[PDB]
Amino acid sequence: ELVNVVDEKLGTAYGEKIDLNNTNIAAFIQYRGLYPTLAKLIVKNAPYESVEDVLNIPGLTERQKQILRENLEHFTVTEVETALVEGGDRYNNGLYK
Amino acid sequence: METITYVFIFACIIALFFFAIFFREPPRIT
Amino acid sequence: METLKITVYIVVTFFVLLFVFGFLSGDPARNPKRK
Amino acid sequence: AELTPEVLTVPLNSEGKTITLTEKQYLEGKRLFQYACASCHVGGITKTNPSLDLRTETLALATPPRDNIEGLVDYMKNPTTYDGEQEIAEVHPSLRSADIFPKMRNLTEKDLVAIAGHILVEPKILGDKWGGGKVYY
Amino acid sequence: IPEKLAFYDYIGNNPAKGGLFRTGPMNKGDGIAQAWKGHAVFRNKEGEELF
Amino acid sequence: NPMWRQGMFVLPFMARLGVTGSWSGWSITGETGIDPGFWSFEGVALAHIV
Amino acid sequence: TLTYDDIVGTGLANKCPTLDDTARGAYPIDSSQTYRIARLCLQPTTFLVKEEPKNKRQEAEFVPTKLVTRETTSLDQIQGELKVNSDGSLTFVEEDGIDFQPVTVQMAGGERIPLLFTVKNLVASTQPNVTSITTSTDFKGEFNVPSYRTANFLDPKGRGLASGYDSAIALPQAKEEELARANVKRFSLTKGQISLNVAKVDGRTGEIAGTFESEQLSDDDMGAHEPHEVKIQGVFYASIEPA
Amino acid sequence: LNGQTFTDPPTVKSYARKAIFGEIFEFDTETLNSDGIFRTSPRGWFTFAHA
Amino acid sequence: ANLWERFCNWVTSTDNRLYVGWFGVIMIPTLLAATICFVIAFIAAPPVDIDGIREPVSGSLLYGNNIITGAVVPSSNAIGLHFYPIWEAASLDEWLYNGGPYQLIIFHFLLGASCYMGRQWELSYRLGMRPWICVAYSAPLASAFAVFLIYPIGQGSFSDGMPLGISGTFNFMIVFQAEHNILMHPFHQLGVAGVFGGALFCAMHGSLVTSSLIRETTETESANYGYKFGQEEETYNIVAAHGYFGRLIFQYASFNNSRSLHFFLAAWPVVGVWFAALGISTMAFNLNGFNFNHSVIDAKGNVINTWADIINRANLGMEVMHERNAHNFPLDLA
Amino acid sequence: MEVNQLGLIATALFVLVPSVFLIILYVQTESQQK
Amino acid sequence: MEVNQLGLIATALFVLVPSVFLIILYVQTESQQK
Ligand code: CLA
Ligand code: CLA
Ligand code: CLA
Ligand code: CLA
Ligand SMILES: CC(C)=CCC/C(C)=C/CC/C(C)=C/CC/C(C)=C/CC/C(C)=C/CC/C(C)=C/CC/C(C)=C/CC/C(C)=C/CC/C(C)=C/CC1=CC(=O)C(C)=C(C)C1=O
Ligand SMILES: CCCCCCCCCCCCCCCC(=O)OC[C@H](CO[C@@H]1O[C@H](CS(=O)(=O)O)[C@@H](O)[C@H](O)[C@H]1O)OC(=O)CCCCCCCCCCCCCCC
Ligand SMILES: CCCCCCCCCCCCCCCC(=O)OC[C@H](CO[C@@H]1O[C@H](CS(=O)(=O)O)[C@@H](O)[C@H](O)[C@H]1O)OC(=O)CCCCCCCCCCCCCCC
Ligand code: HEC
Ligand SMILES: CCCCCCCCCCCCO[C@@H]1O[C@H](CO)[C@@H](O[C@H]2O[C@H](CO)[C@@H](O)[C@H](O)[C@H]2O)[C@H](O)[C@H]1O
Ligand SMILES: CCCCCCCS[C@@H]1O[C@H](CO)[C@@H](O)[C@H](O)[C@H]1O
Ligand SMILES: CCCCCCCS[C@@H]1O[C@H](CO)[C@@H](O)[C@H](O)[C@H]1O
Ligand SMILES: CCCCCCCS[C@@H]1O[C@H](CO)[C@@H](O)[C@H](O)[C@H]1O
Ligand code: OEX
Ligand SMILES: [Ca+2]
Ligand SMILES: [Ca+2]
Ligand SMILES: [Cl-]
Ligand SMILES: [Cl-]
Repeated sequence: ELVNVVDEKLGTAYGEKIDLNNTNIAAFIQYRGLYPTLAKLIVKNAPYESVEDVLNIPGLTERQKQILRENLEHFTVTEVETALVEGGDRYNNGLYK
Repeated sequence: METITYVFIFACIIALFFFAIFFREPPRIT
Repeated sequence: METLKITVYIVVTFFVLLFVFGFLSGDPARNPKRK
Repeated sequence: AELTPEVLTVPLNSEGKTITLTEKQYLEGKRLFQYACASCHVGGITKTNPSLDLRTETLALATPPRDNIEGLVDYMKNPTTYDGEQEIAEVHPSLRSADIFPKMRNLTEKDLVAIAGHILVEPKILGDKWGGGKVYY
Repeated sequence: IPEKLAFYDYIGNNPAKGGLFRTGPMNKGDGIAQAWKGHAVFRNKEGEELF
Repeated sequence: NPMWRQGMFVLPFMARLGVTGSWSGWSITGETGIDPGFWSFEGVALAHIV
Repeated sequence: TLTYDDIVGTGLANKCPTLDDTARGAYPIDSSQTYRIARLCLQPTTFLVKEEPKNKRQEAEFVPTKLVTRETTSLDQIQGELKVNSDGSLTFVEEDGIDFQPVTVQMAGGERIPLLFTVKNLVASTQPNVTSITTSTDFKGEFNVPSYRTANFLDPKGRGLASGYDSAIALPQAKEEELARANVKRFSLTKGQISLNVAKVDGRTGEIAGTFESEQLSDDDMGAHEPHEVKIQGVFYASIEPA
Repeated sequence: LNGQTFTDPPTVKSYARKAIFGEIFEFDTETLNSDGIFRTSPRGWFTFAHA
Repeated sequence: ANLWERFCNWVTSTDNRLYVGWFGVIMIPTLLAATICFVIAFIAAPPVDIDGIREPVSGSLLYGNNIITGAVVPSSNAIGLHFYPIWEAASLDEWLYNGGPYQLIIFHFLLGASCYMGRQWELSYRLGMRPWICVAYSAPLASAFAVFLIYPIGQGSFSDGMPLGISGTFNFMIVFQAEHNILMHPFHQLGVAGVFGGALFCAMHGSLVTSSLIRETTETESANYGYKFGQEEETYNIVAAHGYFGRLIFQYASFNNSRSLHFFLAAWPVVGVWFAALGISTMAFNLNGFNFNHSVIDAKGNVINTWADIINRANLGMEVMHERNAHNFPLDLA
Repeated sequence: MEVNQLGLIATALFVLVPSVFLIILYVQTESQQK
Repeated sequence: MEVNQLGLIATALFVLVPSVFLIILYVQTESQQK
């Protein structure tokens, strides 16, 4: 059975939380403190094996690290989906208002 | 078969143009 | 393509020259009344 | 339905203090928002960056919070990115960049308050249409 | 053996196998030829080649 | 799948006398990249229509 | 020295730079120094497509094709690290650049073959012990070939992967099984291979030029049909720099 | 389908697409080579011709 | 006389079955070129990448179209307003992919039709006629120029020229509505008045003349036999027609002067259609229909929709769907 | 293209039946005494 | 029955074309000055 991989992904944690490995960058606007500065770093440094690895990005201020800690519960990671990360789509996925 | 039909009707119309111009009933005064 | 271009250039020049010289050939006189 | 003192009552500061704007101030806020801001923020969106809108809920989650007069007035003097991390006066109209954004040159403190009051009042009137974009036209 | 040579040695290409009202291309009857299956050799239980 | 399997009637007469190529690039002997010039199968057809 | 207005509309913007015939030099590599390719350019000069014959037993050949999308095919401004490995081979790791071009070529008879000509995520290595890059150095490597259309692309009936309808809405009561392959869009990601053969080196400027040959798959129209095998040939140019 | 439950999302979606038409039926689309596109009844044809 | 002189005499002869003339010397070859290219492309052209995004659209009969869906497709958005003659292409195959036939056809057609208009002046002068039939034809001609040349120039691309095809034409109309709100533009409204009124006055005039034909035939014969080509006497009673129409409405609403009547018949549609043409030609530079979107607001500031806002919603549907893979940024600016 | 199989005959007769009606009427008009 | 899809058009034209030829000729004979 042929499968739409984007629809299937909506049934995983990607459908529930910000997926550090896949979600387009505008999604980081949902929470205080994430955009654009941390959003850029997080997308630039993906993929991550677990949500906690996001704290291992080099060069972070201490305030930056605390903002991440406060927001880990809003994050998830799932396997990288080629259809979501090609075409520069994490930075601009063709959706505006 | 459809392409043939459409081009056939078109060709009949161009032929018709030819007869209607050059083999018209000639206008005669009075 | 070069030959085609040169051909078309020649063809167009030929016809434009007919139009211009044609209209230069006493056009106002070519009418049924005053010439 | 009417434009009542209640509709015109908005947050003055981060601490829960409110201010009731007058109708003259409401008129003035619309006029001045059209004058200085609407070329990019018509209807509460942002044409050159659609990810950021002027909805009150979006303003509340900005850093520093922009869902009150003080936060909006300060934004108009010294605008920042959404996380508070960079100062963007050089690419966003502000009092501090009135040299390069000449329409800011004659905006008074009073005018900034009026424009901030428009930003908070309009969604109380238009609801989701404010910051909604074409979907809600 | 070239496939093209084998294909001549096939009766569906013989022009005396048609019909007056069986109309159109030869491909309309037996089909559009795709591939030679190879030469079939028949043998009985004794292993003698049969034709 | 040669022409005679496909019910072609005029194509072989064109091929018999040397028209073997199409403007679209193929030849009836199976070649790619050919330039038949004007006298392709299409040029012959157009010439007869004119 | 040429400016935009010298170049514009000539076709030269789609050409990689060339080296003089005198450029038969040698560019020393100091195994203690780090390097990069500051600019890799690939200009295709021939696209070949493997025919798909009616039977196995004859190997299909690569045949010539006609380019129909004009002078829009070169890869350029590509850059990345040039690592010196512990056997003296060099490995180029592509970082960024204009590293893809959609291209449509036409088979004899007219069948159009779109492809994403690309060296995305290229990792290419030389032979061991490259104390100098010379006219005898080669690079061979692999790259990724993502779907020619990306996930928002909508077909002529509005169907897509990350957007679009999920069915043939003009046939509301048709059985869906026979249309599964057209309705359910799939994003391919396959591997390609490339060789670069250095023909010229200016030892004094860090510049090399040569010929390349890559092999990759063409567009599969988001899973609607099988892709073809493409072989691209051309010339390349690269500038190497200490970094 | 009495007593059956489907949980696979493509299957659930397929049935949801049929539910926009009301009650869901099994059809033989083969006998007439049906094309899946709705036609009117004699009620519609009569009304059109007479109007 | 010399060859040239006799040639000129022939070109300008009032005696040729079809008038040639100097305009005709340009018109004949250009119309023939456009016609032949058009017929061949409409039958046999392969798909054309109209929007420059490698998404070729099939226009021709042999590639799966019928008379209603078929078109010669506009040239590629990658081309823009660049001049794309056959010899600019590497091959006919490239020329075809990029919509070369469209440019060839429309440039030859526009030149030829402009010469058709000149030729109408030319013959009228040869025949000792008054000269303004050619001014009436300027109205349809202006309209053709608007959709095949002015609009593409304004928008920066022949890919936004009207396609040469029936469904293509409707595509152009619908996209034009999304982008310009043409229905709300007064010049298109004057064009509607021009064509609906032209139809109306056409029927009116036909019926008024037909109603007052003088009895010259029996009940078995067509009344058309009651008129003989070239007769001197008028064939109907205009005083009777005016008598009828002046009473239908009121006396001074009706013409009793045939010259004034026929001038009105010319003028009304020609002027309305000139405004149609100028509507397209000025929306070419994005001066668009009236915009009353959210014009009516209640005491609180709630938007009270009008029929204008409902138009807007239909326009939005056209806008968001059209050329669904061609926009990457949020505004459609041409 | 999967067209309606009756399209051809519908089109053919649509043209032929009234065209032949007209031709019959034209020719017998011409053959009437000059 | 899986008949040839061109059999209907072939039969119809086979009938119609020559029959119409004879009708044209007959009617224009009748209309001649008798
Ligand atoms: C010399 C004449 C000739 C020959 C040998 C062919 C040969 C061929 N053609 Mg071509 N063709 C011709 C002329 C010819 N054609 C003409 C004039 C046309 C225009 C109508 C065509 C249009 C044409 C098309 C559109 C197609 C072919 C195809 C073919 C192939 C299949 C033919 C077939 O099925 O016949 C079947 C033949 C019959 C069933 C015989 C008919 C016998 C008649 C009806 C008898 C009538 C008897 C008479 C009324 C009695 C009167 C009695 C009275 C005097 C008392 C074959 C290669 C087919 C193909 O495969 O193309 C790739 C195809 O699709 N042809
Ligand atoms: C009346 C004849 C005529 C005219 C006016 C044209 C015009 C055109 N052709 Mg067509 N053509 C013709 C006959 C003509 N054609 C015939 C008979 C053929 C078959 C061989 C063709 C085959 C053909 C092809 C295959 C193509 C064209 C193309 C063109 C365009 C480019 C022409 C060009 O580059 O010339 C450049 C030449 C000049 C500018 C010469 C002018 C020099 C004069 C002497 C100076 C004065 C002229 C000046 C501009 C003002 C005019 C005077 C006025 C004020 C009274 C243009 C629309 C191309 C196309 O349509 O592109 C999209 C194209 O690809 N033509
Ligand atoms: C009862 C039906 C009706 C009426 C009264 C109108 C009336 C009008 N239409 Mg609408 N229209 C209709 C049905 C109607 N339409 C339908 C069914 C459609 C298809 C859905 C349209 C589609 C349509 C379009 C697309 C447009 C119009 C437009 C117009 C205007 C110009 C029409 C014109 O010039 O016609 C030709 C007729 C004449 C030239 C004769 C004169 C007609 C005028 C208007 C009568 C004036 C009489 C006067 C007021 C009475 C007092 C006289 C007294 C002194 C004795 C006019 C307001 C245009 C518009 O909106 O402009 C703003 C326009 O763009 N119509
Ligand atoms: C009842 C509703 C209605 C009505 C009455 C009209 C009426 C009109 N519309 Mg509008 N329109 C409508 C709804 C309507 N519209 C809607 C709903 C939309 C949005 C979907 C639009 C969007 C729209 C657009 C976008 C345009 C119009 C235009 C027009 C005009 C078309 C006729 C014309 O251009 O003549 C002018 C005459 C011609 C164009 C003919 C030129 C003929 C050339 C010179 C010769 C051709 C010769 C030929 C090839 C060969 C002949 C045969 C041969 C054997 C000799 C006319 C005023 C068009 C217009 O205003 O154009 C200026 C136009 O571009 N409409
Ligand atoms: C139950 C009760 C109370 C009963 C009482 C009834 C009763 C007895 C009433 C009497 C009282 C009374 C009369 C009350 C009036 C009530 C009233 C005001 C009703 C409203 C009527 C109404 C809305 C009318 C609509 C207005 C109207 C008809 C406008 C027409 C506009 C218009 C475009 C006119 C055309 C003018 C014009 C320039 C025409 C030229 C175009 C044209 C026709 C060309 C063709 C042409 C013209 C020729 O000219 C001739 C020659 C020939 C050859 C020819 O081709
Ligand atoms: C695919 C590429 C191939 C394409 C090739 C196309 C070109 C073929 C040209 C071959 C010459 C034969 C043509 C004669 C036809 C003719 O008009 O004769 C009729 C008369 C009689 O000719 C008269 O000739 C007379 C001599 S005689 O009577 O013929 O003996 C003489 O008395 C008189 O002065 C003269 O006018 O000719 C004229 O009226 C003068 C010339 C008129 C020009 C007609 C062409 C106009 C084309 C319009 C373009 C519109 C586009 C198409 C729309 C569907
Ligand atoms: C608000 C402040 C004011 C500012 C003014 C604004 C400026 C604009 C006004 C323009 C003035 C127009 C005057 C034109 C008169 C004229 O045409 O004379 C020519 C004739 C002479 O009239 C005929 O006159 C004749 C006598 S004579 O010729 O005038 O000597 C007589 O024989 C005959 O019966 C009589 O009908 O007029 C007529 O034939 C009657 C019809 C006139 C109306 C139509 C013409 C204009 C175009 C049509 C409208 C299109 C609009 C619709 C678009 C879809
Ligand atoms: C276009 C040239 C603009 C004009 C004119 C004005 N603003 Fe703007 N605004 C613009 C951008 C690109 C952005 C995002 C900047 C970033 O990188 O973060 C903004 C943002 C705002 C915000 C913050 C929105 C939020 O936190 O959700 C506010 C409050 C804001 N803009 C207000 C504002 C006012 C009052 C203006 C007129 C004086 C004005 N903007 C002009 C682009 C543009
Ligand atoms: C690319 C455009 C070309 C630019 C050309 C510039 C033109 C300016 C110089 C004009 C010189 C031509 O001069 C003009 O030529 C024509 C053609 O020979 C002459 O000859 C004509 O005379 C009579 C006048 O009734 C005609 O009936 C006759 O057919 C013709 O022979 C004109 O009487 C002459 O006035
Ligand atoms: C009316 C159609 C005119 C178009 C003519 C195109 C000629 S094309 C020309 O033809 C030569 C002779 O056949 C070839 O040798 C040559 O390769 C080819 O380029
Ligand atoms: C008389 C005008 C002839 C028009 C010629 C049409 C182009 S030529 C045409 O091209 C097709 C697609 O490339 C090929 O499949 C085909 O084999 C070839 O005949
Ligand atoms: C994933 C699809 C399988 C689930 C069953 C689909 C809904 S029901 C289905 O609808 C068809 C029209 O699409 C009918 O022809 C058919 O008889 C019927 O079985
Ligand atoms: O191309 Mn045809 O259409 Ca005039 O807008 Mn922009 O571009 Mn496209 O979108 Mn909308
Ligand atoms: Ca080498
Ligand atoms: Ca079926
Ligand atoms: Cl569209
Ligand atoms: Cl865009």
